[PDB]
Amino acid sequence: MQDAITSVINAADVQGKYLDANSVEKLRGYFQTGELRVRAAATIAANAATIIKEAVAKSLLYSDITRPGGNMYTTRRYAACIRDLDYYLRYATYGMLAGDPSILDERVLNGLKETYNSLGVPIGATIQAIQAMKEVTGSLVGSDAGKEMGLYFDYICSGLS
Amino acid sequence: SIVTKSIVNADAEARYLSPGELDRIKSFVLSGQRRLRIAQTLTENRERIVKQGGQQLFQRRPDVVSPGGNAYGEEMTATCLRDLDYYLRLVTYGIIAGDVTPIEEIGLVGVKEMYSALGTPISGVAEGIRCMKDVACSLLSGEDAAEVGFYFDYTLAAMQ
Amino acid sequence: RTAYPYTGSGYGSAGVPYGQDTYGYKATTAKSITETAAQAGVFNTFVKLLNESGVEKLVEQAGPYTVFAPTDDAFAALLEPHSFNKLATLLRPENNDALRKVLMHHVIPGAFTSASLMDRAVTVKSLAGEPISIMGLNKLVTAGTAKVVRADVPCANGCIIHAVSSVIIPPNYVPVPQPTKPVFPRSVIAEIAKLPTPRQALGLDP
Amino acid sequence: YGFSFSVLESQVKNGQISIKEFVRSLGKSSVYQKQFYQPYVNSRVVELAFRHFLGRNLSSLAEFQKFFAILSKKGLTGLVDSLINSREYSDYFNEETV
Amino acid sequence: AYDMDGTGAGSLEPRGIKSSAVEKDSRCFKVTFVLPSQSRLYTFRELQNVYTTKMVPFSSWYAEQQRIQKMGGKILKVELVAGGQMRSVGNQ
Amino acid sequence: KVVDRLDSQPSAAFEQTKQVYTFSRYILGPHRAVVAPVAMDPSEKEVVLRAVYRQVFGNAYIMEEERAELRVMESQFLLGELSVKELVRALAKSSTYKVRFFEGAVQYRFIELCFKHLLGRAPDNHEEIAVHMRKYQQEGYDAEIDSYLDAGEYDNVFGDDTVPFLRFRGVYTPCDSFNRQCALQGGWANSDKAMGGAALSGYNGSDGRQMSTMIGNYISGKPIPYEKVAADTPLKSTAPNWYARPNPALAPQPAYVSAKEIAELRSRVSKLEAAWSVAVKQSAAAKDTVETWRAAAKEMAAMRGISPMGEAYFGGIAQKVDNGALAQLGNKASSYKKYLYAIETDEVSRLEVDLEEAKGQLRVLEAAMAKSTPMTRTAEFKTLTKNVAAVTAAEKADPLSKRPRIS
Amino acid sequence: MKSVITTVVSAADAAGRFPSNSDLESIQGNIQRSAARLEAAEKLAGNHEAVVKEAGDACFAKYAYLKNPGEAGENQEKINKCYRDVDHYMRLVNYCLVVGGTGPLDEWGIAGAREVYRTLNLPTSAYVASIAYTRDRLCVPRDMSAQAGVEFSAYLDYLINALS
Amino acid sequence: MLDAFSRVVVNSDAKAAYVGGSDLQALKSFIADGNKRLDAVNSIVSNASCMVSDAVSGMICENPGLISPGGNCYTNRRMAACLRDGEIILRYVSYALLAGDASVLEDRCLNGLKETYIALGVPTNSSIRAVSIMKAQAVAFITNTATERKMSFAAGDCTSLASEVASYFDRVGAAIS
Ligand SMILES: *[C@H](C)[C@H]1/C(=C/C2=NC(=C\c3[nH]c(C[C@H]4NC(=O)C(C=C)=C4C)c(C)c3CCC(=O)O)/C(CCC(=O)O)=C2C)NC(=O)[C@@H]1C
Ligand SMILES: *[C@H](C)[C@H]1/C(=C/C2=NC(=C\c3[nH]c(C[C@H]4NC(=O)C(C=C)=C4C)c(C)c3CCC(=O)O)/C(CCC(=O)O)=C2C)NC(=O)[C@@H]1C
Ligand SMILES: *[C@H](C)[C@H]1/C(=C/C2=NC(=C\c3[nH]c(C[C@H]4NC(=O)C(C=C)=C4C)c(C)c3CCC(=O)O)/C(CCC(=O)O)=C2C)NC(=O)[C@@H]1C
Ligand SMILES: *[C@H](C)[C@H]1/C(=C/C2=NC(=C\c3[nH]c(C[C@H]4NC(=O)C(C=C)=C4C)c(C)c3CCC(=O)O)/C(CCC(=O)O)=C2C)NC(=O)[C@@H]1C
Ligand SMILES: C=CC1=C(C)[C@@H](Cc2[nH]c(/C=C3N=C(/C=C4\NC(=O)[C@H](C)[C@H]4CC)C(C)=C\3CCC(=O)O)c(CCC(=O)O)c2C)NC1=O
Ligand SMILES: C=CC1=C(C)[C@@H](Cc2[nH]c(/C=C3N=C(/C=C4\NC(=O)[C@H](C)[C@H]4CC)C(C)=C\3CCC(=O)O)c(CCC(=O)O)c2C)NC1=O
Ligand SMILES: C=CC1=C(C)[C@@H](Cc2[nH]c(/C=C3N=C(/C=C4\NC(=O)[C@H](C)[C@H]4CC)C(C)=C\3CCC(=O)O)c(CCC(=O)O)c2C)NC1=O
Ligand SMILES: CCC1=C(C)/C(=C/C2=NC(=C\c3[nH]c(/C=C4\NC(=O)[C@H](C)[C@H]4CC)c(C)c3CCC(=O)O)/C(CCC(=O)O)=C2C)NC1=O
Ligand SMILES: CCC1=C(C)/C(=C/C2=NC(=C\c3[nH]c(/C=C4\NC(=O)[C@H](C)[C@H]4CC)c(C)c3CCC(=O)O)/C(CCC(=O)O)=C2C)NC1=O
Ligand SMILES: CCC1=C(C)/C(=C/C2=NC(=C\c3[nH]c(/C=C4\NC(=O)[C@H](C)[C@H]4CC)c(C)c3CCC(=O)O)/C(CCC(=O)O)=C2C)NC1=O
Ligand SMILES: CCC1=C(C)/C(=C/C2=NC(=C\c3[nH]c(/C=C4\NC(=O)[C@H](C)[C@H]4CC)c(C)c3CCC(=O)O)/C(CCC(=O)O)=C2C)NC1=O
Repeated sequence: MQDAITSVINAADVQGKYLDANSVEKLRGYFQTGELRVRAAATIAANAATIIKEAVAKSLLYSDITRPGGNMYTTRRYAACIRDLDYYLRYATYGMLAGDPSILDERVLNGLKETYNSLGVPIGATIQAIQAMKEVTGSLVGSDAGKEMGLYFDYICSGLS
Repeated sequence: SIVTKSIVNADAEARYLSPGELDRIKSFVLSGQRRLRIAQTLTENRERIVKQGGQQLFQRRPDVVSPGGNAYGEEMTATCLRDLDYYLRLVTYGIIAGDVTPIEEIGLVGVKEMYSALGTPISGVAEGIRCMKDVACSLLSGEDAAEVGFYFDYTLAAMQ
Repeated sequence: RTAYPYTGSGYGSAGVPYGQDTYGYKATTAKSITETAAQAGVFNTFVKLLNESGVEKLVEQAGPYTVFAPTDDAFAALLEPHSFNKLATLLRPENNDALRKVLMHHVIPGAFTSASLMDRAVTVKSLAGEPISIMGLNKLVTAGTAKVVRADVPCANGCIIHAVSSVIIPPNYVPVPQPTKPVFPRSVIAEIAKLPTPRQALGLDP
Repeated sequence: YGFSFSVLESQVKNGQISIKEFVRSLGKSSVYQKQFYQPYVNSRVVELAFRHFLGRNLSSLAEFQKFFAILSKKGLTGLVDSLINSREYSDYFNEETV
Repeated sequence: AYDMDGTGAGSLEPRGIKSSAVEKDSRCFKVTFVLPSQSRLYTFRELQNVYTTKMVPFSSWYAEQQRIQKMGGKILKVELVAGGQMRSVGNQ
Repeated sequence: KVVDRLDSQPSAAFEQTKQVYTFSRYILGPHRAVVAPVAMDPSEKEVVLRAVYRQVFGNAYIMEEERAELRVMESQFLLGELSVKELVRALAKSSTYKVRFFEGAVQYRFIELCFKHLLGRAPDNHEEIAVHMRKYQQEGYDAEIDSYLDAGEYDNVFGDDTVPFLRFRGVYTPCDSFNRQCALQGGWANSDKAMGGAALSGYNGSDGRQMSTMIGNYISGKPIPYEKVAADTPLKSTAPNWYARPNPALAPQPAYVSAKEIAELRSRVSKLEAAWSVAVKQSAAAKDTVETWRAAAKEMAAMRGISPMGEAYFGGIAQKVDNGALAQLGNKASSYKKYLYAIETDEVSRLEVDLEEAKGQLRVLEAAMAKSTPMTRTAEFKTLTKNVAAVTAAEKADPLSKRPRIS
Repeated sequence: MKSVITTVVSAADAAGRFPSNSDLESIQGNIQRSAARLEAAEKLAGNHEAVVKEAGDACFAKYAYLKNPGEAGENQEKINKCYRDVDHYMRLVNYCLVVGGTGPLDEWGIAGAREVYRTLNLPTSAYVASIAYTRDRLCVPRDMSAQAGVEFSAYLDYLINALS
Repeated sequence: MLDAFSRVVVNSDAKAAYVGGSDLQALKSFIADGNKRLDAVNSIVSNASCMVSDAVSGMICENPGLISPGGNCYTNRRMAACLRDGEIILRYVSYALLAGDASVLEDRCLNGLKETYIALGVPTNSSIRAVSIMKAQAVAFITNTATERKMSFAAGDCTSLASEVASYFDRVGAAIS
């Protein structure tokens, strides 16, 4: 659980040296985007339910995962999805603010693909839901902010694959 | 034994052994010469301690050997004395270990489940061990009879 | 930046997650003894002899064992003119009795990896009951007359499997005799005549 | 008081045992029973167990007698293992959440 | 003390999990399992990881293994990491 | 000048052993000189005779029942009128040296056997053999050995007093002259009836051909491969029995090598080799965090020195002094002993142990992939999804041949 | 003669080294065993005539074919040269019990003897039948002491091993 | 070579007698002072390389002609070889004192030595003196009367072993005379 400042301090500390010009050079780069990330995390908090409603209706709302037998069939199973998609849109918001994807694999990625295989959750439909959820998130926060929030979505999709 | 559970006691408490624990491991090993003599007496007296043990057991509990009793006939009576040979053996372990830890996890833990599941009256086997105790303590002096009898009555307590 | 980095998170971290993969306590992936050997495709007579002889229940157990399972070329190498004397009699279907000890001499209580045998000579008895000397010198390990082929195979219960080149026979193992004829003395007067009388023992007679 | 369970902070910080394991071993510790077991009655020990290993009070009368008889027969090591091994622990806290 | 005092059916403490663990047992397993909660959709509590691998003692593995299946869990692998086998004395 | 003079110059006046033989592998094992005394007990004449039969016959079974032509050449030596040089010349002219190492031997196998038997070394270069080839073919074998032991080599390094031995001479004039040495004198077990294969080609172990290996190494400049110089090897016999942290003794070759085990091991020894070259540039200055303040904490601490024992009384207590060379710098017993514990605790040495440990595991795993077509494989690993493809269609490396049909 | 002292200052001469602490420590064992191996040196010397008589006719007891004509032990001048030869071998055992090595045996009884007994057609199995009679006549508390008998019956089957 | 035990056996082999109790009282006195003989060889080889430099440089300050130009200890090659043959001889006396018999000294070291030094141009009478300095140091170290190093000993007598090593040093002196 490290942000961009924590990761910069760790690497500069792990060699026992002070924060030289290169370490502060990245820190200044993070502070420049500090204004963009909060407004990105602002609108995502507002439209959390709307984004997840848009992703599932655009990716896996009508294809066979929903029909009996597929999976989301039962209401407990459908309700687990939007609960499950809420974490991806939420933890991706944390990575967008912290500027470092360490929180994702610390709290989301580890034991995740090993868990879906246990339950039998389709990893293929899961990533496309997150990809569609990444597509709507670029709608709200804009282009570059969508590039930032989108940079952690595919990090989840990559490791979850 | 006293050595293994004085360790696992101080093991759980994240500490070493106190003088109270190490002056007794010390006191127990100097006691070890006298313990082997006591267990050596019961070792080759099992012929009398068991056979006279089942002597008083049948005179005090003729139901268990009478027709309908659990130890009825030539067969069950042989096994009727076999268990007494077991428990007499475990008392020799407890005397040398200086504790009922050998008797605890052998012949005591879950003993009521076995004898209830075998149809044997558990109170009857408790009477058998008491009859062995009077024979055992009659074979030793007063200083020893406070030990050899001491392990039997623990087995009597846990067996009811 | 140091090469042997480490695990953890937060400050004082090297950029590598805990446990190198974010798992502190990793679930194992090995199988047990007899089907780690079943997957190897070389211990075929070994796993089959275990299943028939009933020894395979023993090396099912969770105790840390160090099996010295011989590859079937070792079993195929049992056609010595010498070793066929002391081992062919086990092929008979009633002599499962000795087959369990001879197989039980290959199980060693403890997890002795080859790296743990750096120029060390330590003995131990098997689960058969008789001592065996494991010797590791000059990067070549030995278990009796083993001359181990493959170094180690990690198994389920912290157990190790070494591939040996031959079959270790226990030290005080005598081969079972072949099934014979119960012979009886034809006469009775050829045996009273075979016993020395008391008058013979004192030299009173020839 | 400068107390220390270095072995338990070991086996939980590495993930060798759960928080539930670390909590159960804390309950069967001797610094616990000197604190919340020795000065009290088996009656009062049962209620003080629920505040600690369940985060709530006893609910009914039969929930007392089930858990008093367990403590009545197995003491502290039998009671805390019967709370940590219940379903109500697992529904709220399984292996990771204090 | 131990869990086999004589309790069975028709006894005063309620019929429950009875483990064959000795006095202060020192055997413990290394288990691995997933256990979906099956109760979050009417309680709406926060979510916790259900795939765990941990060392449970021999004194309470049976209760835990009996309970992991109570709530539909699946046990992927268990081992006896610490302790002996067929050991009369010494499990303490 | 660490070594003043080699072994080929004689030992001058002031040493009992030559300077190269002190710190080589001469002193460890049984390849020493057993030089004859002036007058000696017939037991001590048997000691110098048994070393001659070990050396000039090369652990051959001399079959003491016969000793047919031997006992005339023995009795010239037991009188004393035959030198040890003249005994070892006369043994190399007999029939039982000819029927072992000449009647079945190639003239490469014979010259390389006379270098091991008569001299100590191996043949160094090519034209060193080409002298002894042309000297045999024009003068014969009896005038070969007479022209072989009476050059400038034997009379300096053994004289006429000592028997020959394997000359671990330290300075080797090609570097392969140590490699062909240990490949010829093959350990304490192997004899030259075995090494040349004269028994297995023999008709009932008799009158077989003494064929030779290493003929490709004397023609072209090509080193001996390392398995013949490390496994069946006299360095195992004169082994120091150290704790050598890269262990030089090669592991026995494993059955069932897999390509999946090698292809991660080659990536691991490229990982350590690229990380060693980074960490060795930062050594000894920037890895020492206490080094930067040594210029100041060495002049801050040069105040109120105490000449006898006793002062720094500090308000009236004892608190004395140590005044040695060590504790005037404040160091302890844990301050010079920190050099002995620099295998685990170091960083540059942490890489170079596992570099040579895993390259030594690589060089016996890769060399065990000289067996291809009928070899039964196995899968000791859990058959994971990691797999390199078989994409070997077109040219990927293509070593630069700029003269493709240049004519 | 190969002894304790002569084998430890020959190897020290072979290295070009002073007598070190390993060389002195080997000769400390020469002082410890000499209380036993000289008690068998004076017990054998005092009774060498009855031992060589009782072992001489044990040679001809097992091998009674030697008194046939054409053989080695045919007439009385050759049997008298036989009992001298067992007396030489019992003299060298008393010689090599005093020295402490096999020095008197390896120089005066062993070396070249495998060529002499082939040349004069002497049966070496009849020598080792007479020595092994003395090895099994040895009563360990009666003939000598216990460790003197171990020192005496270690040197006789050195002579049995090198002959056959 | 022989020792103190294999001397009396080959003396008894010339008369073909068994080694009985008339001869065994002289050998059981050899193992009686076996501890003093090991305490005497240890006192010499512990001070061995400083005994020869005491003696070779003690020869130079008594006769300064050896380090004159064209002498025989003038060159560093000749001075270092003179220390070499000083400690060869002191090694070979300490074999003979260890064996208690001179039959390792007279045939491995002394045999052919006088004929060697005439062939090398080594002056003989100065090498008598370098041996005779070591004869004073061998009887001083064995009797523990060295004036600047006393070694630890259990107290008693060594005038036999000091005389025994002094008989071995003028065997070297009589050989190269
Ligand atoms: C066949 C090429 C031979 C031949 C074979 C026969 N053997 C018969 C009986 C027999 N063979 C053995 C030895 C074998 N059985 C073993 O268990 C083991 C190893 C321990 C070996 C090597 C035994 C012990 C017996 C039984 C002895 C007896 O009862 O006499 C046999 C007769 C029985 C049958 O045919 O089933 C035959 C024909 N005999 C031949 O003439 C050819 C050359
Ligand atoms: C030193 C900077 C190395 C190192 C060297 C060691 N070399 C050892 C033996 C040895 N070295 C050579 C090389 C050299 N000698 C030659 O004669 C020639 C060419 C004609 C060359 C270039 C040779 C051939 C040998 C073997 C000779 C012998 O040992 O007798 C050595 C001793 C190992 C041992 O005694 O077992 C060492 C330690 N070691 C180092 O760590 C640095 C890198
Ligand atoms: C009698 C039990 C033997 C036996 C003895 C014969 N030995 C004959 C000759 C002989 N033996 C030796 C070896 C012996 N002499 C020594 O001086 C020493 C030790 C220093 C030993 C061990 C020698 C050297 C000789 C030849 C000269 C000699 O006669 O002494 C011998 C005469 C054979 C002949 O003249 O053809 C006999 C009969 N032979 C037997 O029957 C049993 C085995
Ligand atoms: C020093 C106290 C002498 C002296 C000695 C010199 N000796 C020179 C060469 C040399 N020395 C010996 C003696 C030594 N070597 C042995 O092997 C043994 C006995 C086992 C002994 C006593 C020998 C044999 C040789 C010749 C062989 C060699 O080179 O070592 C020598 C060098 C002469 C030169 O370089 O021209 C010297 C100076 N000379 C003295 O003045 C005092 C008396
Ligand atoms: C060099 C070594 C050495 C010896 C072996 C004896 C040698 C020796 N002891 C006996 C003689 C004897 N030796 C024994 C002793 C025994 N008889 C047995 O059957 C038992 C095995 C054993 C009892 C322990 C007895 C009882 C006699 C007298 C009768 C006999 O010859 O057997 C004889 C036969 C002539 C005689 O009676 O003296 C000889 C040569 N002395 C020695 O100096
Ligand atoms: C011109 C120079 C010159 C010398 C250097 C001395 C050399 C010298 N020293 C000793 C005599 C001796 N020399 C030594 C040798 C040594 N003492 C030790 O303790 C060390 C081990 C070793 C020196 C490193 C010993 C032990 C004695 C016997 C007396 C003694 O020192 O206690 C003797 C013979 C007896 C005597 O003369 O008193 C001589 C000639 N004399 C000289 O004229
Ligand atoms: C391996 C190496 C090795 C040794 C070095 C010797 C060590 C040694 N020296 C003596 C023992 C002795 N050493 C001496 C000798 C002397 N005392 C003097 O005062 C004189 C100066 C000097 C005479 C040369 C004497 C007199 C004794 C005691 C008498 C005796 O033991 O016989 C003893 C017997 C006493 C004891 O138990 O310590 C031993 C073991 N032995 C060994 O095994
Ligand atoms: C914070 C990191 C984190 C994640 C991501 C997580 C996931 C997780 N998803 C679960 C179930 C589930 N997840 C799904 C999801 C899906 N079905 C589909 O078809 C889609 C592809 C997908 C929605 C995108 C379903 C249907 C279940 C219920 C499975 C069942 O009842 O068997 C469960 C079982 C228990 C429960 O839901 O109460 C866990 C623990 N836990 C975590 O700690
Ligand atoms: C070391 C601890 C230990 C004990 C005690 C033990 C008991 C034990 N008692 C048994 C049987 C038995 N035990 C009895 C005993 C009795 N009948 C009476 O009347 C008396 C009251 C009483 C004996 C004093 C009888 C009759 C049987 C046979 C029951 C049957 O055949 O159904 C059996 C089944 C047969 C056997 O395997 O022996 C066991 C295992 N095992 C143990 O390991
Ligand atoms: C009772 C048996 C037992 C042992 C031995 C044990 C070890 C153990 N050592 C640990 C860490 C550690 N251990 C070390 C040790 C070392 N660093 C070095 O350079 C040295 C070579 C070595 C000291 C000798 C370090 C530095 C950590 C912290 C690692 C980290 O923060 O990533 C951890 C992680 C959790 C924690 O410490 O709280 C455990 C569980 N647990 C046990 O139950
Ligand atoms: C509901 C499904 C289910 C089963 C079946 C189950 C079995 C189970 N059997 C156990 C032990 C045991 N089981 C046995 C059984 C036997 N010994 C024999 O010789 C016979 C072949 C066999 C009786 C048929 C024994 C002796 C132990 C104790 C082992 C020990 O103390 O090491 C244990 C260890 C803990 C304990 O008993 O408290 C468990 C968890 N758990 C479950 O949840």
